[PDB]
Amino acid sequence: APPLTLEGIKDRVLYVLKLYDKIDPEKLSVNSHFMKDDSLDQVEIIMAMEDEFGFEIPDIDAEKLMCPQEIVDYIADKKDVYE
Amino acid sequence: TTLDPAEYDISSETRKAQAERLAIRSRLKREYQLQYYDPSRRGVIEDPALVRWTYARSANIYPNFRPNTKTSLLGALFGIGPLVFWYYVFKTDRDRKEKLIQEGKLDRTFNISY
Amino acid sequence: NINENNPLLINSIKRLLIGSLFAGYIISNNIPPTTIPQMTMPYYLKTTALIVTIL
Amino acid sequence: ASHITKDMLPGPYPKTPEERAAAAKKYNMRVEDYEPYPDDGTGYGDYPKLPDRSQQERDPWYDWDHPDLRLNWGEPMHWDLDMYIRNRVDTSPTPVNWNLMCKHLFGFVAFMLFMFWVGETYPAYQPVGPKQYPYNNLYLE
Amino acid sequence: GGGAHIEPRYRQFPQLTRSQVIQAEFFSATMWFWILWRFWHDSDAVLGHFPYPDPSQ
Amino acid sequence: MNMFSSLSLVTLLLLTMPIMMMSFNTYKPSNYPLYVKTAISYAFITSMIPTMMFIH
Amino acid sequence: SWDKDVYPEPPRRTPAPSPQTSLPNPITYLTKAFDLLVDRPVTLVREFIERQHAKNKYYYYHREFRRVPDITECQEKDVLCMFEAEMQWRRDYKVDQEIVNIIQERLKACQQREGESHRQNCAKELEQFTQVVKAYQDRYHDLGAHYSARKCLAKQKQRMLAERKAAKEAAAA
Amino acid sequence: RHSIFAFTHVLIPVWIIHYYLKYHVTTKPYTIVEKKPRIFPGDTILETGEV
Amino acid sequence: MLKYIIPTIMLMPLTWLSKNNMIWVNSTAHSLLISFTSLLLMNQFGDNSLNFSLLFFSDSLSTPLLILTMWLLPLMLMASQHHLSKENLTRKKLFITMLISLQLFLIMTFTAMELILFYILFEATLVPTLIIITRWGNQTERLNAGLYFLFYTLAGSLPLLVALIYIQNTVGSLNFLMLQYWVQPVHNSWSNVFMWLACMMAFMVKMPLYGLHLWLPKAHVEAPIAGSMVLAAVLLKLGGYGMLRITLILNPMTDFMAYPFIMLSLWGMIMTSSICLRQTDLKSLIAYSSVSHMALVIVAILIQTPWSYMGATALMIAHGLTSSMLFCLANSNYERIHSRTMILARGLQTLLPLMATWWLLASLTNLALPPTINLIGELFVVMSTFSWSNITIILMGVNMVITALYSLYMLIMTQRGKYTYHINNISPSFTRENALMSLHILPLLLLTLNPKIILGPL
Amino acid sequence: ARRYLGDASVEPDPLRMPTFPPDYGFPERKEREMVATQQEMNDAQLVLQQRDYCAHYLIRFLKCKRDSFPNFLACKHERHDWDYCEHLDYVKRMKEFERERRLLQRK
Repeated sequence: APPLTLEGIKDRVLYVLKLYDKIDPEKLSVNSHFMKDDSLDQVEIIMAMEDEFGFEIPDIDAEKLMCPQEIVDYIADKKDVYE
Repeated sequence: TTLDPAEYDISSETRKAQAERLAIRSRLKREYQLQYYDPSRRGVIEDPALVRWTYARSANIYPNFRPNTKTSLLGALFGIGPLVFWYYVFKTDRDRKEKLIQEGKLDRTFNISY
Repeated sequence: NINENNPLLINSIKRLLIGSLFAGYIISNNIPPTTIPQMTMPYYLKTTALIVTIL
Repeated sequence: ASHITKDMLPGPYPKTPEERAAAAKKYNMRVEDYEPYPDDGTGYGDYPKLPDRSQQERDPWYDWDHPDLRLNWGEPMHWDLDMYIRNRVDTSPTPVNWNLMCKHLFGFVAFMLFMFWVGETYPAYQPVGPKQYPYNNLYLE
Repeated sequence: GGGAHIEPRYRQFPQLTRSQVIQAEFFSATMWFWILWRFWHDSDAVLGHFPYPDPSQ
Repeated sequence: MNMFSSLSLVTLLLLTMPIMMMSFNTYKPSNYPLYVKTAISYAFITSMIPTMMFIH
Repeated sequence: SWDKDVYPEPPRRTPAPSPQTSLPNPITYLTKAFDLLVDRPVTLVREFIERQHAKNKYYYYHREFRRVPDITECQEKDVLCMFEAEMQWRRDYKVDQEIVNIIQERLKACQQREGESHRQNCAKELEQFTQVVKAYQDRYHDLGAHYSARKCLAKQKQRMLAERKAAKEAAAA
Repeated sequence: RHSIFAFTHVLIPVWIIHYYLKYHVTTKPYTIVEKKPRIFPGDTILETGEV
Repeated sequence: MLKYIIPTIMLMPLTWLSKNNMIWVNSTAHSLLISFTSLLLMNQFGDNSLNFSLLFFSDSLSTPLLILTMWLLPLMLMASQHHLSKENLTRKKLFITMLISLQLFLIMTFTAMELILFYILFEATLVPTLIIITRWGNQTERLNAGLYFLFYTLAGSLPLLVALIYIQNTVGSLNFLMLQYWVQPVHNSWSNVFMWLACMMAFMVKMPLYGLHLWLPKAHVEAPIAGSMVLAAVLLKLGGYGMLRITLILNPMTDFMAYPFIMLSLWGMIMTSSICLRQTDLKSLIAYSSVSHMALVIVAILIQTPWSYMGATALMIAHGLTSSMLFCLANSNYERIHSRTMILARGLQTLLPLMATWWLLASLTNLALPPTINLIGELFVVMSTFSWSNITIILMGVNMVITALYSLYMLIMTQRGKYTYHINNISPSFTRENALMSLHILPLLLLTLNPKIILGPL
Repeated sequence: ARRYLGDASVEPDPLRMPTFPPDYGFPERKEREMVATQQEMNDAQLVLQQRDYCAHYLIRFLKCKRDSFPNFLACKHERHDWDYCEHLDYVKRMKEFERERRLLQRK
């Protein structure tokens, strides 16, 4: 019964940048590309959304998730976000 | 039980040129989606994997067949086997019941039905 | 997004628990008897299944 | 009206490499572990060249299986191995074969001998001899 | 969508409506009013007992 | 004494009335979960009556 | 209606409720209100048809048959005399079915009357019903000639076995 | 009202089915088959008493 | 039948005599008017028997059986118009006349008064049904199945003329079943065994056995246009009732050799039910179901002694409406998907929600819901063969358990998702698809109100 | 106590009883304790497994249940008295195994 729009995920992807204590809250907001910040930096960076979102994170979600806004892009396709 | 099912094996570097077996099916998948996407189809796909399935299962087994082996004559141990056995049960039946019905009585006297 | 405010559900729960607690205590309170009770439950043999629930 | 290799034929050694895949592409170039050699054992009424059995089996189980639909629902093109037993069947779990349930049902097999015993409440056992004295022996006086 | 009777949260403990808790409180008492008839008046065995029934002589 | 089981047959009849009104024969403005709940609501006191005559 | 000798039962014998208490009981509020809400829409309309149904009368008559031959007529390969004997015998069997249904519910009259004792009383229906159905399957039930209906050609010949092998081959009765 | 929504529902089929029982006992030879008295003393419905 | 064959033969000079496309609405209109005349003069009383007029009719006194024979001709014309309208008008009208001609021999049959008029009418069929398989059928391998449709029924029925004329010259005359009062008994010999053998074996050709039944999933598999004569082939299989006429008399006492007909129809009963859970054809799916609980009735007859004639009277019409209704379900969902293979029908129940009720109640007549006309007779088959012995409930009860799966094995195939295909199959179940789907349960549960007429002598 | 001889009638369901059926009975004290009435045991609807001892007090204990119709308890001391009739009867029967360990052994 509660709906959802684009603004909820724009909070959370930017928030977990500061939640992870290895990444300071001085990086870029939506496009940091994660190479300027092999395992545990492509899985651990989304192991927190395994706790919060956690829709099992399929195998193709790793190679797309470099661009941190390209993380956000397909969730609205999955979560069926407004308009 | 059914099965282990051996979901893991070894690699690196067994059969380096074995890959692109998906190139067989992705060419068919390209032939699938090009057939699937069109502005006017209005009908089912031919799908010859199901054409070659039932017709080579329902028919074309008796042209395949020959009685050149006794494991094809092995159906004698399953068809006519218990069919004698039920009569071997039933011929021993209905007469032992009849002898107690002929000689002596065991029934209740209010057995109108039956 | 928790929510517990619907009097449709409140009508259902309140109707049951009033009848639920007085279930075995009104029906069996007025019944014509059918059989003979035990009326002997000796030492070390009487209510220890309640103690089984305690542990 | 499809007549060219409309079904299987009297195989499996009528130039089996020219079977798969001139048509009925169960194998790519007759070395894919699915060349039409697997006529189980023939002579019977089994499958001939038969784009059919002992190919990798025991489940289409509706997996994740995203590169096409391709699991069991959504028609991959030509990969038929066996059917009509698999819309309700699965792969292997974490435990293995061990038939402990017959040993688990053997827990009453010890107490099946206990079904021969009696269940009188009072008095206690004292199982040493005939001093228990179950039934009536003497008269009133 | 249509109504905002109970707010969405982000783990801040969103408060209750403070009227369900009255009916929550009431039926925690009348169930322990029923601790009256548990002992008063009801015992574990209102039967009497046997003196290890020996005296046959 | 005839109304001992006659009220039971009334209880065993009004269940068909939401089914008889499914044939769109001047049916109620729909409210069908509400209408069914009302249909159950009056049968209970009808069911309550012959329980008192049995225990006497 | 019917005849009471066909369906006997002992008289009703309903006791007094014996209230004995000054507490308010609900049975003095139920029978004092619900009786008039039934008698008005039922009995007056039952009276309204009662004058209206007596406007005209219609007759329907009993059917009594004619039974000149019984058994032994006639000779073997005949047709004419062996057709009326079939109309004799077969209508002498469908009567004998529902006679048992009278005695079957006669047992049912005792069982839902006492209930508590129900076995050591009523003194007839465990006996007399078993003095009918026991005297039924012999010579009146073509076991198992009931498929071809045994029409005068086997129902007499069980009774041939009931006189030739029975009562003489007891050696020597 | 609570005037005809229940009156069409419950109050109408009362008279029809009771007519189907009063016109039933006089026709069928087995009506209601109500059981025995279950009486421990002897009472005013009879003439004798019991201790 | 005083004048029942007489009005329906006048329906024949009306097809090619008529106009254009009016021929469908005219042919259905006259046809239902005979249905009242069937109901009116029949259903009379009733106590042994109603010899009707003369040497051509005994009025179907013990078993009515004739009402069901007359529903179907004003029931299949609305069904056959699905895929027939592609030919010349003179060729289409011939296809109408041959089905009407099929009823006229079967109108005189089932009553037939005699036995020498029986066999010529028992063989008066198989001429129009065979032509329907040849022209305007489906794809190839028709012609061998037309030959298997012959060469069995004709192979077994020819010793009946060896049997019956051997009775006609020996003891009296078989013109009258009611002049069969004098019947000599039949002892065990080496000549009389064959006398009973030819008397019985021809009737096993039509209602099948575990043997000799390979032809039956050919005519139903390779079948005409959309279940057109397939509905008539339902009555063609159940219409082997004549064992009730014959073996009620005329060597009744040979039961010493009854056993291999009891046993073969019993282990073959439980077997042919499970011989189709791995079948891949819809029209073959109902076909093997139509073997099993049609093979149920045979042990109800060779075992004599009623409480067995009661249910066996009703079990002929049991699947006779039901399997006819299932073929109406299978004749539909083929004008929209032009292959009859069941696996391709994934993703149903959403495009057609209206006929989804009709799938439910139809398959609810195999579980059969004991206040119906199906489990009212199967309880009497229980009531008979349990008095035979205590073992017979086992193999017969599992038949009630295998078809529990085997019916719901079809229902669950309708429920799937996303359907992968089907820019065709748009049509949301037009008027012809659902009005013809009616009038099957509509008399069936109607007969379950007072099921008194569905009862033999018995 | 009971069971002398000769059940004359053919009544099965042994309600046609010698006097009344005990649990086993008697055995020692008292060797004969009789029972109650039997003309009203069948007249008043009283089921089997109720023709044992303390019956006439139970026939009166069941009187006030109907004779007080809108009541939750007729006489709660009477249920403690029918149970005291029952429990003292049972302890009287509990003296069997103390006798059986004593009297049946060698002496």
